[PDB]
Formats: sequence, C-alpha cells, structure tokens
Amino acid sequence: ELPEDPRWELPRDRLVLGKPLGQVVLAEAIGLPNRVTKVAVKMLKSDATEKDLSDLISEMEMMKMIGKHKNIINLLGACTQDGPLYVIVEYASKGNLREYLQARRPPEEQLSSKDLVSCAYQVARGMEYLASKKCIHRDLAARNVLVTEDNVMKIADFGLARDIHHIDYYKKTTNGRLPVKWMAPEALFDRIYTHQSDVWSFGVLLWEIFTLGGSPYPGVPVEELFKLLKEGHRMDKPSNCTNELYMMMRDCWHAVPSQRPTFKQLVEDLDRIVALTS
Amino acid sequence: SEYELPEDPRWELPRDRLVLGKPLGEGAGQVVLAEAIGLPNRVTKVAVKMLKSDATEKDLSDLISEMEMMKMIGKHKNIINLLGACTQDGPLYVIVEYASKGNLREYLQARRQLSSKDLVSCAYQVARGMEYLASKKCIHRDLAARNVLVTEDNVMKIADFGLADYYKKGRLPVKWMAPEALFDRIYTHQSDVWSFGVLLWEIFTLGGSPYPGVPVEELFKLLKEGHRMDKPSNCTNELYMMMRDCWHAVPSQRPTFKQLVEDLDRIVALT
Ligand SMILES: Cc1cc(Nc2nc(NCCc3cccnc3)ncc2Br)[nH]n1
Ligand SMILES: Cc1cc(Nc2nc(NCCc3cccnc3)ncc2Br)[nH]n1
Repeated sequence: ELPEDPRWELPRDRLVLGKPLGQVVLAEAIGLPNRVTKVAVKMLKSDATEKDLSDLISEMEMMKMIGKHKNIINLLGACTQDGPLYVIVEYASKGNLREYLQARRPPEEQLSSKDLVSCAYQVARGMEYLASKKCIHRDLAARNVLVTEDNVMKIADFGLARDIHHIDYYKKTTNGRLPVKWMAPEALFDRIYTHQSDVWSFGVLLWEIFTLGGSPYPGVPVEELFKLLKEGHRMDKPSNCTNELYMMMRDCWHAVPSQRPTFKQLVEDLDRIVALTS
Repeated sequence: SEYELPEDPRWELPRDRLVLGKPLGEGAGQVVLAEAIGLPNRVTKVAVKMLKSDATEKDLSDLISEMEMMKMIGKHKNIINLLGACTQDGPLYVIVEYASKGNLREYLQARRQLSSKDLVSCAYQVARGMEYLASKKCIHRDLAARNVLVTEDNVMKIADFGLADYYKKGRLPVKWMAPEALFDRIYTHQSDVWSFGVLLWEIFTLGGSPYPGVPVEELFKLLKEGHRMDKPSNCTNELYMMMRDCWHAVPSQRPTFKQLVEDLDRIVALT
C-alpha cells in the first residue's frame, strides 16, 4: 503493498482497538495530542480476498476526494503500513437511524415533529453535499444513516464499491427487509443511477422517518414489488405526517426523474418546514 | 327440488307482478334489477337473485337455503332484506332489497364527499347490522366493504349474510380473516369482529386495499409475526385502537358487536 500517504496516516500505536460494532470495530485514537477520541475502524476479515482489500481501499480513496461535512461519516485517518489496513472514520454512538427511531416510539425520550422534520433536513443536507461532490449513493436508506451522541445525522456507505451489474435483488438486509424497496424504478429495471434515483430513495427515507422506522411494503416480495411499481403504486401517507410532507415524498417519487426535486430544493423546503414545525 | 319447490304463501309473488331488468352482477348465481308490484299497485325497485342457466341441483339448493336463512333471520334496517320470492312454475327468484349506490368500497372510493361523522356513522350502521345478525345466530365469514351495499338514501346494508380456496381473487379475501379462522378453521361471531376491524380500516382509508402486493404465503407470515396494519391518516387514535382491539390475537379479548355499537354510538355523537 500500500502506498504511504501522510495526509491521513496514523501510527499503529496511536489506536487502541475495542469492542466490535458489527468488520467495524469501536476504537480509541490517541492524538489525531494527549487526548483520545472514540472512533470506528473499518478492517478486513481473515476470510478476505484481494477484491475486498480493493474495495476497502477504493472506499477510503473516495472518502479522501469527497472531503468533510457535518452530515456524512467523515474519514479521520488510516493505518496503511506494516499491517492490516485500518480505515478510521467518525463514530456514531446511537446506531442507524432506523434503530434510533424505532427505539423512540411510544410504548426512549420521544421525538417531536420538529425532531423528525429536523432529521430529514440533516440527511437532505448530507445528500446535497455528496451530490455537489459528484457522488451518487445508490443505497440511501435509514439504515445507512447514523446518529451521533449529539443526535447528528451522518450518511454512511456513500463511498462504497458495488458492481451494480451484480446486485442480488432477492437478498435481505440483516434485519429481513429487501434493498430493492428503496430503488427508483429506472435504477431497478434499467440500472440507471443518478442524483434523481437517490432522491426517489430519499422519498422512502422520509417515509421511514415519519412512520418512526416503518418497513416499506411489508410482506411484499420482489416480483410483486415490480408489479406495484409498473402500476404506478405509491405508499400511503403515514399518520402524524402533514400533507405538505406527504407531497414531498410523492414529489420525490415522481415517475419522471427530471420532475423530481433536487436535494438543493429539498434542503430549502426542509429548512422552511423545520422552522415552522412544532 | 327437481320438479317443484315447496310452496310458502307468506312470501310468494306472482310472476306477472315482477318485471325483470338490467343485470346487476354475475357470480359462481346471477343478480338482476327488477320492478316488483304489490309487496298494492305500487312499483318497488328490487334486486332479484337467481341461478344462471348452468346451475346444478346443489347450486339451487344453496340458493334455497340462503332464502330460508333470510326468513329465519328476520328484518333489520342495516341488512339486505328478503321481500319475496317466485318459487313455483319456473325459475327461482329471491327478491331482496335494491341498494342503488353499490358496495361500500366503490362508494367510498367514488367520494375521496364524506365528513368524519359520515364515515363513523357508516361504521356504526355496519356494526348494528352485525349485532342484529349475531343476535340471530348468523356468522357472515366474509364481512368486508365489498359485501356492504349502500342505498339511494345512503343506508348501509350487510349483504351475503345468508350464504351457504385462499387464492381466488382483484384482491384476496384471506386478508379479512381472523387468524383462528384462517389457521384453525374456527368461525365465530368474534372472527367476524376481526373482519369488522379490517372493514373499519377500509372505511377510514376510503376504499383502501389492505396489504397491497402481499400474496397469500407472505400474509400467513405476517399474521404469525403479530403484524398489524398502521393507523391510517385521518383516523383518530381511538378509532385506530378499535381496529387494534378487533385485531387481538385472542378472540375473547376482542370487543363484541354489542360493545362496538355502544362505542361507535358514543364516537358518532362526538365527531
Ligand atoms: C462507521 C460507524 C459505525 C458507528 N456506530 C455503530 N456501528 C455499528 N455497525 C455498523 C456497521 C457499518 C459498517 C459500515 C458502515 N456503516 C455501518 N453498530 C453500532 C454502532 Br453505535 N459509528 N461509525
Ligand atoms: C342484492 C342487491 C344488489 C344491489 N345492487 C347492486 N348489486 C351489484 N351486484 C350485486 C351482487 C352482490 C354484491 C354484494 C354482495 N352480494 C351480492 N352491483 C351493483 C349494484 Br347497485 N342491490 N341489492
């Protein structure tokens, strides 16, 4: 092997490896000079192939290009020399947005309307940035958004190497859901991924926020999903969700990609709506 | 029954006093609109169930028992009532009330304009219809908005309450069955209560389709998982908890129609 790179390189002895987070491990980074920062550390299994290294490296290099933003999982450093590759990224202690929301359901301290609307604003900001840095996510969902101790939304997995011409549509998320339910049609049937298809996925993310971790199309298998999509079926409006916000998800789910709003626009509308939401 | 049906003068209408009309709908049976006369020279618009020309003995006998079930059950404002029959010297006609505005699903869907009260009132009426039926030992087994007809004057009338394959569809009726009815083939008044839950969900989604895209094998999965549909929008948390009450995994914990009528009475007056 790996080229050295002093902009990012951290000494192996400056990193105290702790509990597995699920390999991604929690760690402590001394310096970054006599203070420690909790960080998460991406690494490879023993199992691993040369393609897996290739992928971790790509991911890290992408993170290098895209630069920093409050609302993405930032790269903090890396251990690349005389040992296993460690990619050091920001740690987000309260898990993925899906879990964080589900846990705050009524029977923990519940979330206000303002909080839910504020969640969506932060993800729409993270997305605007990624978009402006020419990056297309392809799997935007609540699960790939994380929450820090301070309740800050952080888009994760945005640098990921994934050969789209090899997606297993029948494969389930670790929690039992099917990724295809976040995919814009044209991505799904035609494999055309744009900022526009991400916006479709933001639509479903909004739905998740406002049903507090709801599952899109429950018990709807793949073949039936395609039918719902081809028929132009749109999900029902969540309760405790406003028409204006329901219009937004609908607008994100416009059939014609060019007519969907952009993230720049969404960030403006969310800014306006957070301010007026109780 | 091959050559002649049993006479019952109480209900017999002479055929000259009935003028058949536009078909209303076809089934496994047939229903036609008709103009009946003297139920004494007044024309009443009525609905006329009858066999199709490919019926068997068994099909006729079922139509008969359906008619006889209606006689045993008796009249109520919120059901489809027996008005008469032609049983002699020709095909069997079972004359029942005509509901000019079709089934509740369609009715709701055509009006997406009913107020919050109109909707609750609708639910009240259905539940009365069911309390009555229930008090007469009658278990519907397919209670759903599609089997509630609506009249010119906007009254709800339970249809198919007198009737005699999970994949037959273009929705799946299994999506209305109680778990015990589905899995244990137990059919009680409380298994209709569960269906009433899904009907309430239809009402307040204004003809919504429950579990769209979910096939039979996945639906079994969900019920087992204790999965319940989400509170519709434009639905109070108490109306939605009525639905959840109806959807209790234990039948005896469900409310009764008697209970539902009393609850829905209260809520109608307060909407
Ligand atoms: C990268 C990161 C993870 C966390 N916090 C947590 N992470 C996990 N595991 C998520 C697995 C993963 C792998 C790659 C990208 N995203 C997530 N579990 C619990 C927590 Br808390 N902060 N930062
Ligand atoms: C018995 C009856 C039917 C009507 N009016 C209408 N009926 C249909 N199809 C009736 C078949 C049916 C429906 C529900 C339950 N059982 C049988 N279509 C339109 C109308 Br209007 N009035 N009285």
